[PDB]
Amino acid sequence: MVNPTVFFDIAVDGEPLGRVSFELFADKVPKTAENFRALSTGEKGFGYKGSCFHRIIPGFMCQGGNFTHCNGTGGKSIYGEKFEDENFILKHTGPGILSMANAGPNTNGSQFFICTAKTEWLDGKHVVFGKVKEGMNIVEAMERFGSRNGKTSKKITIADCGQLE
Repeated sequence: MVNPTVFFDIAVDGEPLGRVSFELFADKVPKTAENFRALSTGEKGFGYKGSCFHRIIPGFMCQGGNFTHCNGTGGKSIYGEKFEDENFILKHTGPGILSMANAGPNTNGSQFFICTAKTEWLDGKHVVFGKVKEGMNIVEAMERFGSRNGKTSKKITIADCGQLE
C-alpha cells in the first residue's frame, strides 16, 4: 500500500509563492482520493490547474477547487457532477488536513479545503482524504491573504499541479 502524492504550485497575482504537496489517503478513501488526484493531473480534461483559492479564513482553512464545466462554475467531480460522502473514518485533527467542501450530505464535487487548525466541528460532515506533506509554510503564507469572511486580498491561484508519486 503506497498512497499517491500530488502537488500544487501556488501564485499570488501570478507571482510564485511555492509548492504544497499532499498525501492522498487512497487506503482509507480511495474514491475521494482518486477524484482529487485526477483533478490535480487534469487527465479527464478538466481540473485544478488555473483555479483559485476563493475562500481563505485565517486560523481556519483555505478553500479552493472551482472551475467551469458544462453546467456551472463551481466545479465537478470525475464521476459526474457530485458524489456521495465515501466515509468519515478520518478526523480534522490539526493543521494540514485536506478535506472535501460540500453543500450538505452526499454533495462532493471538486471543491476542497486545507485546514490550518483542528476543526473537530467538521468531523462527520466533511470527508477527510489527505494531508499536507511539504509546504505547510506556503499554506501559512496563503492564509495571510485571507480575511475573516474569507474574501482574499489578492488572487491566490494554482499555477501548476500534478502528481509526484
